[PDB]
Amino acid sequence: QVQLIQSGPQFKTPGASVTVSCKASGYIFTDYLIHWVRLVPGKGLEWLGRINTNAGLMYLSHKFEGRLILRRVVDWRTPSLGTVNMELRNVRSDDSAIYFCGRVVDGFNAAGPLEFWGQGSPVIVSSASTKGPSVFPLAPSSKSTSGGTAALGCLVKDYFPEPVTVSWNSGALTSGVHTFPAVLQSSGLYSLSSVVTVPSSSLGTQTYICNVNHKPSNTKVDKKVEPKS
Amino acid sequence: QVVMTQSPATLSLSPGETAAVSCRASQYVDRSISWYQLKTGRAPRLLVYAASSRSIGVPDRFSGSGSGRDFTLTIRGVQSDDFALYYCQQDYYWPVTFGQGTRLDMKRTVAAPSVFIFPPSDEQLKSGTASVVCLLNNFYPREAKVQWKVDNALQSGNSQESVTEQDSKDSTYSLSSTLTLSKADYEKHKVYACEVTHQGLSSPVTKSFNRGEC
Ligand SMILES: [Zn+2]
Ligand SMILES: [Zn+2]
Ligand SMILES: [Zn+2]
Ligand SMILES: [Zn+2]
Ligand SMILES: [Zn+2]
Ligand SMILES: [Zn+2]
Repeated sequence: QVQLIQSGPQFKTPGASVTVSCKASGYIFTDYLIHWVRLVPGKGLEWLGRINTNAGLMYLSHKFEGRLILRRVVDWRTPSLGTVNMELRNVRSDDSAIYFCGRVVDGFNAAGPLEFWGQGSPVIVSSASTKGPSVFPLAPSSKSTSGGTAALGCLVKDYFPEPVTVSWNSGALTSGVHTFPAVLQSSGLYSLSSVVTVPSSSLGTQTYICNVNHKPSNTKVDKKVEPKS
Repeated sequence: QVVMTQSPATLSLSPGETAAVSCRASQYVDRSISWYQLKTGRAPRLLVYAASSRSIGVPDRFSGSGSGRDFTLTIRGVQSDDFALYYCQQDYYWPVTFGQGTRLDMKRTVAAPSVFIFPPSDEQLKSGTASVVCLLNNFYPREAKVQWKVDNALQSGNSQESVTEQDSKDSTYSLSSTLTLSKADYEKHKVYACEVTHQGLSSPVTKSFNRGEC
């Protein structure tokens, strides 16, 4: 029945404008207010504003007046289909987040408890084009003791956009693996790590290789990790 | 703006126990309070609206109380599917505002982390950057702190870290921290250390290497 499909993830450079369209279905379009909420990864949720899909009026929080415009298009033919677009000018570091689209519970047009959401539209603001990662080994240092078990891994550095895949020994090695959430650097480029817990004896005797695949850049790479002496 | 304060920030429980998130409001708000469940890579799910109305599709174990400035979300029979973040939302005044969010964990014995430090590799120092990486492996509770010291000088602003989902078999976490520097400044100092603080550790743990010591 009810469904809200949003734009695919977008990547914009600072100062640019982004538009996120949300297509509503399965209900009378002009009978409910659509709201917009941003989810910033580290922080929490942020209300952007709301649009009256019938008259087209716009109500935004002060933080965004003059920087953002909501527009709706009602469908020629049917009342159970409509699209609401969002446009935010001069995007900056603080604006990277997942932008969600949602409509109120029936009877709550004057309030804002959102019952139906779109899948979410990530928009990253970086000063960068598509790039392949550089993969460096991580191994315990020359005079490093690790009582009991030891660790190693791959640093997957300076790539854009997300995402990447990281396996080990082409899959044969899976116990003890930890591949961590990517972090966006001040460079506008992503950096990620994938490590694995392994016995101290085995270090230096078994072959460990990380298998990286950055599909956006067509980059596929295998790197052997080895401790040095 | 209307500030909304949630408590606790974290909440560890095992399946079956009852949980109670409370959301305080900076001012009166009739009953214009909502609750949302939030999971990684998924849209927010409405649990309660108008402070007490359970939304359709939501199990009867979810329930919302409160009125005025003190509201509560209760989960009687907690279940695995209920481990996630929960946020409160006010719409009495524009603009809408949310709480900081509560993390609903899965309790287990305290477990201190295994700490490893990794120096910058051959290949990366020929490219022009130094990345020191510090790993905190398979630990619990989730709250953990990492400080970086070079020549024992406390580093600030030049570090980034990442935390993994709560593992579904040990119920532990792991943390990766990356200290990025210039190759020029990396070759300036000798000792690189990663101090780690956690509830399961008697005292601070420090893993280090000496730049260039064989
Ligand atoms: Zn591990
Ligand atoms: Zn009333
Ligand atoms: Zn029901
Ligand atoms: Zn990292
Ligand atoms: Zn320095
Ligand atoms: Zn200290």
